[PDB]
Amino acid sequence: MEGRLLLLETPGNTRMSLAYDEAIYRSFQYGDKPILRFYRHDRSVIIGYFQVAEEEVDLDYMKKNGIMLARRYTGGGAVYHDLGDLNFSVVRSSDDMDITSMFRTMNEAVVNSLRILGLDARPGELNDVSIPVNKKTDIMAGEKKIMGAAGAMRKGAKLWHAAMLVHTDLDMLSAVLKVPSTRERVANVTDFVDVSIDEVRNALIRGFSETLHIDFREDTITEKEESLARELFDKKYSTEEWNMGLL
Ligand SMILES: Nc1ncnc2c1ncn2[C@@H]1O[C@H](COP(=O)(O)OP(=O)(O)OP(=O)(O)O)[C@@H](O)[C@H]1O
Ligand SMILES: [Mg+2]
Repeated sequence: MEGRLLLLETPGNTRMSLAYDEAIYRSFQYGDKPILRFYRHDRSVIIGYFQVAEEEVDLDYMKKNGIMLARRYTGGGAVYHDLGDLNFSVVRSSDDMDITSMFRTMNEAVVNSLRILGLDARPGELNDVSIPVNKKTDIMAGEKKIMGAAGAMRKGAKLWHAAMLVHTDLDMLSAVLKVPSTRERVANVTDFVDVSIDEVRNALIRGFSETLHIDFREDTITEKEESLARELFDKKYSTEEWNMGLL
């Protein structure tokens, strides 16, 4: 019932940030304390594990506006992040491989969280990874998408991470990601309520704590975890074969 709240970031370096995630996920052993990580990324585009960089983004537009190109451990679509986006991930013990339940429980915690801020949201309905919005892995505010999520599961452990749009540049996001309006399909938490990043963070902290019945206490990353992260970074996340999609 005791948990770890990690306010671990790496702005300026999206690739190292993703490395931390896989690091806390891979070092984790069945029975450890649940982990809740909050973090942000500066202007960058993150694609899923099975994606092909040159199939969702124009490497040129990103070379022009200084958008970092990073690829994550989990599948799913391509997203645009900037400091207006509040990313967070949960790592806990797992006794099965049921993906549907993880997303259902996590989305439940997020809904309870935004309620606290007076924002009534709901999870998407469709079971289609290809469609941009209204997926069961998304959280909707009315008809607009405000949060996207992906995850992975292995024997004894599961990972779930999300990206919520608090005050992100919805135009820019639309411009960088190819789909085929999108702009008209997403929205920021602040379109509904005037709240800061921390307020949304503190809201989610209570939400996940109350929903999951886990007392998350601010903690720091461990040497073991930090080492593995540097490891994952140096040998994968900081390489082109991985970020392009060849590794
Ligand atoms: N920072 C963001 N947070 C939430 N949704 C976003 C963000 N940036 C863009 N989007 C919208 O969310 C979509 C994310 O891709 P997709 O719908 O395939 O799954 P996802 O699970 O939300 O991806 P993530 O898990 O967001 O990489 C984009 O195509 C876009 O329409
Ligand atoms: Mg999603």
